Amino acid sequence: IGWRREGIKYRRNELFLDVLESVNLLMSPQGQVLSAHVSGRVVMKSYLSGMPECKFGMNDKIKQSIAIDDCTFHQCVRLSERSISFIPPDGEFELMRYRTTKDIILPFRVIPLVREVGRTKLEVKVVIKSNFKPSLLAQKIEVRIPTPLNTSGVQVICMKGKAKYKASENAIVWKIKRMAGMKESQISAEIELLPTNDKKKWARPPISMNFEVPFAPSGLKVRYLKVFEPKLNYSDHDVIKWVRYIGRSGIYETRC
Amino acid sequence: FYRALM
Repeated sequence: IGWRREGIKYRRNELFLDVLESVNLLMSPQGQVLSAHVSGRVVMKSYLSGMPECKFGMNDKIKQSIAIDDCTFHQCVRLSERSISFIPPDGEFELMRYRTTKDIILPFRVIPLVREVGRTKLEVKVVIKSNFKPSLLAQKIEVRIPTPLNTSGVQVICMKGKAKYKASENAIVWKIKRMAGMKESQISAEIELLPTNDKKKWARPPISMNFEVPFAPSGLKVRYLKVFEPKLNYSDHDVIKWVRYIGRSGIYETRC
Repeated sequence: FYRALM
């Protein structure tokens, strides 16, 4: 085993699992999913005695069951339900990398609305709805709404979070520290427009979001991390085990 | 946050 030494010992045998995923979405103004996928990886950080043979089980076999379009593993994994078998390297390492496209849970729905008022103003209203347990909080949310290049100024009203028109980025950036599942918030903005060449219209870029939620958008769930060390005198039940899920947006755009 | 895995 060239990725793990032979006399490792710890009085506190413990492991931490990280299911990190980036969820990507391209949605129409309608609300139809034009494209969507999750890319994720499971990082394991373990302080286990000896040369443990572990078993990683998740809700594969495709209650809760998800489909994996594809995935690669760390060399320590023994290819051939059919779960993962390995003698992990010590410390932190990437156990596997995977991709999903089906039954993804979109944590946010963005519903935009624009009204043209003459040739002088644009009235914009954007509502965001969190789609996930109420007991879970999202954080680091950011909703970026593009403004036309002939913008002379912007007025915004938002009860939750803080929004700032950024003229150099040609966008109103709305930030929200935390937001629980099954909620709804909105921002209204009035975009003040300068005169422009009447022929060339505005090709509205998509509104885009950023956020971080504590669960895997793919649906993945860790069921168990079994540790067997036949030589040393600690077993599976002696091991303290934790898991955390950090799902973050990648490209999460909504055409408006 | 981390949660216990039984």
